[PDB]
Amino acid sequence: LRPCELQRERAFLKREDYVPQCAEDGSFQTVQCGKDGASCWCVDADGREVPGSRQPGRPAACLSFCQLQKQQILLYLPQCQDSGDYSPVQCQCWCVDAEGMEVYGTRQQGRPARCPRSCEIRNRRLLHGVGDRSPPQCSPDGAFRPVQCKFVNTTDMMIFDLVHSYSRFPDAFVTFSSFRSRFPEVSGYCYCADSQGRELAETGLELLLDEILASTFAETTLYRILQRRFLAVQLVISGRFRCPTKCEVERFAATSFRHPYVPSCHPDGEYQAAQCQQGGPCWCVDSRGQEIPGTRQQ
Amino acid sequence: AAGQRCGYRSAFPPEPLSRPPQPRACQRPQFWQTLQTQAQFQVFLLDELTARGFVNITWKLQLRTQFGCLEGF
Amino acid sequence: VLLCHVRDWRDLTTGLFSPVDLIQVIVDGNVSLPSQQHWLSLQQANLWCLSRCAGEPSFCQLAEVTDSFTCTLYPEAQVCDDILESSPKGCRLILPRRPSALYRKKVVLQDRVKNFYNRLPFQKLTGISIRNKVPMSDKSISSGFFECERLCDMDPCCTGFGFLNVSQLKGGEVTCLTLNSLGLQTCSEEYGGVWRILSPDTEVRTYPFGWYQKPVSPSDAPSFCPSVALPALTENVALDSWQSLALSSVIVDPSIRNFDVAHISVGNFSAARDRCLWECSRHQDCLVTTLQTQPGAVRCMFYADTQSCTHSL
Amino acid sequence: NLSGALGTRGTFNFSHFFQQLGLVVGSFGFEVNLQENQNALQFLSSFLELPEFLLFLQHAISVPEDIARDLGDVMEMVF
Ligand SMILES: *[C@@H]1O[C@H](CO)[C@@H](O[C@@H]2O[C@H](CO)[C@@H](O[C@H]3O[C@H](CO)[C@@H](O)[C@H](O)[C@@H]3O)[C@H](O)[C@H]2NC(C)=O)[C@H](O)[C@H]1NC(C)=O
Ligand SMILES: *[C@@H]1O[C@H](CO)[C@@H](O[C@@H]2O[C@H](CO)[C@@H](O)[C@H](O)[C@H]2NC(C)=O)[C@H](O)[C@H]1NC(C)=O
Ligand SMILES: *[C@@H]1O[C@H](CO)[C@@H](O)[C@H](O)[C@H]1NC(C)=O
Ligand SMILES: *[C@@H]1O[C@H](CO)[C@@H](O)[C@H](O)[C@H]1NC(C)=O
Ligand SMILES: *[C@@H]1O[C@H](CO)[C@@H](O)[C@H](O)[C@H]1NC(C)=O
Repeated sequence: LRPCELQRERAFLKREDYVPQCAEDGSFQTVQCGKDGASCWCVDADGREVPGSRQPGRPAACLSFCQLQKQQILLYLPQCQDSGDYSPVQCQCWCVDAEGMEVYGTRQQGRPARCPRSCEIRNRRLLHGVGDRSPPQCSPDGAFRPVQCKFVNTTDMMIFDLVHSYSRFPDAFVTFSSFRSRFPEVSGYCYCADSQGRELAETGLELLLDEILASTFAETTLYRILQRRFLAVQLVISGRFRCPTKCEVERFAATSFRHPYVPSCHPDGEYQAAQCQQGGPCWCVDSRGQEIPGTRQQ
Repeated sequence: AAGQRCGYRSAFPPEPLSRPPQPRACQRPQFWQTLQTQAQFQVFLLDELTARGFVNITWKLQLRTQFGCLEGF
Repeated sequence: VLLCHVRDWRDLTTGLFSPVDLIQVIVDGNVSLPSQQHWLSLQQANLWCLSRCAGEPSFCQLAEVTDSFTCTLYPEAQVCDDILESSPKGCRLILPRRPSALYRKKVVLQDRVKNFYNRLPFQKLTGISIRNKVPMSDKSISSGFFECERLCDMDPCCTGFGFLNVSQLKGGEVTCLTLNSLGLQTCSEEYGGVWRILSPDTEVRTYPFGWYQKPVSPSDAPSFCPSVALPALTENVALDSWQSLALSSVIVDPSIRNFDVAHISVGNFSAARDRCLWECSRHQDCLVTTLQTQPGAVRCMFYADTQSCTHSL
Repeated sequence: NLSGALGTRGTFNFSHFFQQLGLVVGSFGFEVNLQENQNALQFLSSFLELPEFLLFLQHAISVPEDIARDLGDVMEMVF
């Protein structure tokens, strides 16, 4: 999973009277809180509490993970973006993922013009031969497509090698007819993938292919049809012709994993203007979920 | 002896003349592009400061409240 | 002994190397190739020269020892004709003078790729300068791709590679041909879907395949790589024959679709401009060409008739 | 009609989803008003086989990308 969700589920199962809530992306929320919103202390990516914060309520916008690591190092220095997260290219002037750990093969003398997003990195790391040989579908901007569709070999229930099969026969992916006549025992499978490309929980939908040039299989009409069908079924499942946005994932997490902050959103899916903490203060929030520097209280 | 004069503007500071006064000096009088305001380890200061939406501290804004310009211009 | 020649590039192990017979060498006195002379028994000398090679593996790849004694350390002098095919039969060693016991460095692969190759969005490449055409039909596609990436990393002059089919009409065979110059690269996918200006034999569209270029990496291609330039234009284009337009007489309208893009790099800006102007002059359909200098390459865009007159009294 | 035609045993528990239905909680704590979802689905279907819809695309494509990154934003600024 991630360094947090393990701790979170351990706390929830063991019932130990504090659950370290962490946002989607499975990284510790900068400002954790106690079992009843008593004392929200802020932490770092490691998972420890920063000594200089135990105040009851909510800390006044505790320092971000990038800058926490930076000031820890002070006693290379990261360049934290104005938002508090790492700049996409640290500076040897390599560039980094959205976690702090440098992207593998990106050590250069000068700043790269544009170095990969997360989905491009995952695809390339797949070609190196680590992970199931099915390329995650990447949005044009480079981030993960919300709906990821990976085929499955029906016999043995083993994932269907897609890099190799599409490399060898992408004539075979012209239409579903050809695919059936080439791989009759393969049944598609589409799920909703979060910002990190991690298959969300209990949202996979094992489609069928029996009854229905491009490249990458993310531009083939096969994938477009196979995700249009998934969104159509998702409309019935959840009324929204789309997968749950980052907000709604955070919501469901908080509701399930009881901890005092539960974000709020409305059917459009974006973060509601003002998020409120039961037994605590309210505050405006931007589209990306980060609390506005100060709004505690056209 | 002579002293050069510039619709354009002299990039170099004025001075009278011997010396080789620079020919390719006078050029476009650009427009203001930065405003900044001053208020009374530095990395710790800036880290704890910007975390609140933000000793000598300056908030220069590339486009009290004195105008300047981007470094190298 | 007495190493450090005046003119030499600057700035167990006997079995580690793969000796190659001398017949594979094309002698050429009028050739340019950096090296490191020396003036060294015989077998002890051979081991010494090979140890000296392994000492500085940055560019020593064609260590050769003679007995007429000397031993030099050439870089990979395997210039290949710019023909897409699954065989180094077109690749021929060119050396200043036939040595006696020329060896070469066994290509050592790795598990970690040094850099992140980003595939070019260009199907066609003209003026490429192939370095080492390799067959890859033996390996699997992903394993072959990994071998190809590693091959280009191990080559300090490789400025990008190509993992692609060759002779697809006959059936096609996968090859990892590494480039030290991408040349004029054209025939993109997103650009000029309508209004194309420019290959069944090869096929670079399927996912693994493409024309990967290693990151721009402004190291300046360390100064022992073979100097490479686009083939000189046989025709001379007179810039006076083309109206240069001021940037104020043009609109920046996006969503304009009757155009097509090309990149260059490789030669001084004037050379790239002449190349793109000639490329547009070949087609009577191109009408305006605009060049902008991107960091690594220069981007020339060809638009057809696109003018928006505004009328008034 | 899909429940047997296309949708198949995967990981969503159609069993549980139906056991509160005819044969509420939803995928991610999503209250589901089944009737409204079905009505919206038929709305979208009749909407997609609509002669004017094509024209909308022919116009939605035209509008500059700067004011509307994607056709959804084109639509929102048309609303
Ligand atoms: C680039 O050429 C590639 C050469 O490796 C080619 O891969 C080969 O493709 C053929 C089919 O096109 C495979 O043959 C298979 O399909 C036929 C269809 O009738 C069957 O009869 C055969 O038994 C077999 O299953 C080859 O096997 C495959 N290469 C290898 C080594 O197996 C790619 O198709 C080419 N890429 C493009 C874009 O054309
Ligand atoms: C429900 O689904 C079935 C199966 O998809 C439909 O039967 C198909 O109908 C189409 C025409 O709409 C035919 O082209 C297919 O050959 C049929 N398939 C089979 C297996 O019979 C059926 O029409 C749908 N409607 C109802 C009321 O069942
Ligand atoms: C799926 O599994 C079977 C195992 O019987 C295997 O033989 C087959 O190759 C797999 N599918 C394809 C298309 O190869
Ligand atoms: C660029 O190089 C070519 C080489 O012959 C030369 O003809 C041309 O005049 C050069 N232009 C400039 C600006 O150096
Ligand atoms: C959900 O599906 C499983 C098999 O995947 C099935 O055994 C189970 O009964 C279903 N849940 C319920 C509540 O029926």
